[PDB]
Amino acid sequence: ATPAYDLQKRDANNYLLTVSVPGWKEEELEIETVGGNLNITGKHTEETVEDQTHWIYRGIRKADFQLSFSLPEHAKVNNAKLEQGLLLVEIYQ
Amino acid sequence: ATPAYDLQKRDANNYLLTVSVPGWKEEELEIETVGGNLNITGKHTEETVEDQTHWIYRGIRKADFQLSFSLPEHAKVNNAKLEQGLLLVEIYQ
Repeated sequence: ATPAYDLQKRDANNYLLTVSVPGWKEEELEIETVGGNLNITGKHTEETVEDQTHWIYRGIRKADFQLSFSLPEHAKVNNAKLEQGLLLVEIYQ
Repeated sequence: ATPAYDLQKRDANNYLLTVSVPGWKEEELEIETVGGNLNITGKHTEETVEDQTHWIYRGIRKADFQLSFSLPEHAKVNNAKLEQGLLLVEIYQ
């Protein structure tokens, strides 16, 4: 199960990547540009003991992921903002 | 497609409802207690013209929903906090 995402083109030299990451903290998320690819990695935290009695129902699943997007030469990631359970990454030519 | 949720029991007189609502704004969300049921309604905003050329890929779907939970008599909703794409509702006996 990989996060849903959207990819938009704001114009020909710009892209906006939106990744659905509800419940993810900034420290669990990493973005890096390596060998011309943009890698977005979610590594969900060191486990926690969970009393299964306290859990009545668990419909929300959170699993580590890695998304990879080839960047056109010579594209740069300008910012990555985490807001409202969404990771927004602007990619500029 | 209804939002995923979790339901936890913090102890016997307390519950925590967590609803996955990434990208939802506070103005699109409503919680109300009516006839002993807790109703959580998401009504996604007045449409916007969307240039389908700007959309390369749209994996993130956002659809209006309504979740309903019977409250034990005499339970109250203490707060509803929207944070990190999650709606957290504490329900107290």
